Amino acid sequence: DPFTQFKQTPLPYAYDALEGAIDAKTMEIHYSKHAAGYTANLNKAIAGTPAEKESIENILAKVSQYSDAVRNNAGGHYNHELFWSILTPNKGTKPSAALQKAIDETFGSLDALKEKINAAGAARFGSGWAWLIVDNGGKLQVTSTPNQDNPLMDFTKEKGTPILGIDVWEHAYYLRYQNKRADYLTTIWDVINWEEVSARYEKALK
Amino acid sequence: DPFTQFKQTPLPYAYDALEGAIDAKTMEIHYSKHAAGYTANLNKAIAGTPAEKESIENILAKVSQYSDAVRNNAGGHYNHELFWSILTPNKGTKPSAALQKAIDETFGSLDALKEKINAAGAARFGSGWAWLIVDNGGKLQVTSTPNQDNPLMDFTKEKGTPILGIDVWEHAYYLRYQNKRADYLTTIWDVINWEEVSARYEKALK
Ligand SMILES: [Mn+2]
Ligand SMILES: [Mn+2]
Repeated sequence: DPFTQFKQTPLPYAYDALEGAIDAKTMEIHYSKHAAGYTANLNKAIAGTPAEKESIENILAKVSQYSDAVRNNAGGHYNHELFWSILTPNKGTKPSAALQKAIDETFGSLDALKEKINAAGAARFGSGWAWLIVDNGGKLQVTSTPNQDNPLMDFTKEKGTPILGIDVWEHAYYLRYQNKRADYLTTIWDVINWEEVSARYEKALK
Repeated sequence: DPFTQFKQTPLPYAYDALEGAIDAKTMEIHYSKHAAGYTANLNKAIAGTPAEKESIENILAKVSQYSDAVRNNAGGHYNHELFWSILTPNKGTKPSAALQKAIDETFGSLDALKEKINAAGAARFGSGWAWLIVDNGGKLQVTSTPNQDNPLMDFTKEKGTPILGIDVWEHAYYLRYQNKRADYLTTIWDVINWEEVSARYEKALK
């Protein structure tokens, strides 16, 4: 149906494409059950409200005006859409010159950034997300959020434009890693698409 | 070491005893990794604090006064301890007469209570627990809480003594049920120990 307000973007690789870090069964369920549900429930939650014809970014920026169903599903739809875009089967991507310079000046090195994101992801108690965001004015920051909340939402304390998000809900890693969230975090770097992260950085700075 | 403040209680059944409903691998990881970690981290978090020699119920009743590490791990330890006790491989347990009468007057029947708990468990967005409690007026209530929070904590909205708790963190059901939380909740009734729930109800009323 072309007329639904929000749609999932088709995955740009096969479910088994990310097997260097994420099992195929998880990819299938995570995309076709969890993420699909957020999209469908978002379209239902906004129907008949002032969010009905708003962009996802505008819904998130005003999300406290709306129901909890709008918050949770707007978050879930945005977050998962971003997540698929920042994964790739193509090994060896790296930050753009501009992003690498910013990472090095702000954290010291790519390894230092990864360590900070790993720690943020590990420290998120319960369900949530780890993020790299660009704050207003352009500074990179690492944060985490609960459940499907994100850095675009009006009440989130550390606000900014996400350029990388990593899902630390247990559904994202339990089939392959069970309790070992730290091993998921260490391994997922092998499938992070730094070209997409860099494109999002470029767009955030405009 | 007998002198640690908190210890795990061994299970009253084998890891594989609940296979009608919960896989052996989940039982083992859930007990020996997740729950063991809450107990160990609780002991560390209270050390050198005013919680150090308090009973678990007294730590919970003042939990707003302590660190997140105390809150999250005191809840986690309590909740899991209770959980293992309310599971059994012995089929066909039933509520005591006193508990059955209260269930029937409050909910209508045992099926109606199960439906209410199943709905509370499904509606808990993110990680958490569904509960049957005896409130401060001696009445039964069904609730849910986020993360490792529970009805003994001073900041929980619906306070009371838990007599039954069901874990709806994804680690509790993902290996067998994946996204189908509702199927886990339907099935777990097959291994609920209503004799222990009834014992906890009798104690709460005293
Ligand atoms: Mn997810
Ligand atoms: Mn658990």
